[PDB]
Amino acid sequence: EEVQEAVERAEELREEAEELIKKARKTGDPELLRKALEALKEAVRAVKEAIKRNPDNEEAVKTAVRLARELLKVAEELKERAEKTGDPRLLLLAAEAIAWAIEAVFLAAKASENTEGALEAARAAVKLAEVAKRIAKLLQRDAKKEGDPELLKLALRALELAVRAVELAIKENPDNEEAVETAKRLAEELRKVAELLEERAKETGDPELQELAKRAKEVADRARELAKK
Amino acid sequence: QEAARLLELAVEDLKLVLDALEK
Repeated sequence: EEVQEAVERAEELREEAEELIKKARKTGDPELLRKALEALKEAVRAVKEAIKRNPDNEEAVKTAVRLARELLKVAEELKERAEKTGDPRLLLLAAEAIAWAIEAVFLAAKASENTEGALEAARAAVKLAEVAKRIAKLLQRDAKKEGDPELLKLALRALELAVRAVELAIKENPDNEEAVETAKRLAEELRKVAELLEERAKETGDPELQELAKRAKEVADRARELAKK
Repeated sequence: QEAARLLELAVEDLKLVLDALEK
């Protein structure tokens, strides 16, 4: 019953995000792709709430697979529009659409007891982690070259989802050194962004720059816990 | 469940797109 309502509510948001992509393809607003992304993310939270308390529900497993395909459609167009504009911001949104696609495929593969694809989803999360790190390395250059405080926040957000990516692969297999090394690589990159945030904060004050400079070091602690363990 | 091979291409597609931003 409750699982049925969560699956239905998840399908309501997927078809709604499906029409936003078709509208976004017609020379659409990147916000239309973000609105489709936000709708799909909440839909993934619905099937997660549905797979929990009732796994192996083929309707919930099928719905989780349909979300992963629709999440890649947002990621597909976000990569294309990021290659035209050259904006690393769209590369961040594209990496988020893949991240939730990794979760959606990891939920269904683990629920259907498909160790074949469940371990494959964990390996792709490690590959996505090194992408979000390079995306963060790119947002650090444009935040220094073009001088934008927003780009340093997005650089941290790129590393925060990169830590969540290796957190998914470590939970499945803690003895994966490529995910362990990447966690060590993300930890040191988080301290670089934290030094960038604190320096610019000392020059301009501002509570946000100080708060995110503290959050960057605290995310580096979680990634350091993932690395040493 | 073939999305497992489809997603690893998406993370690899973003690799080449990210690396293509140099030009």
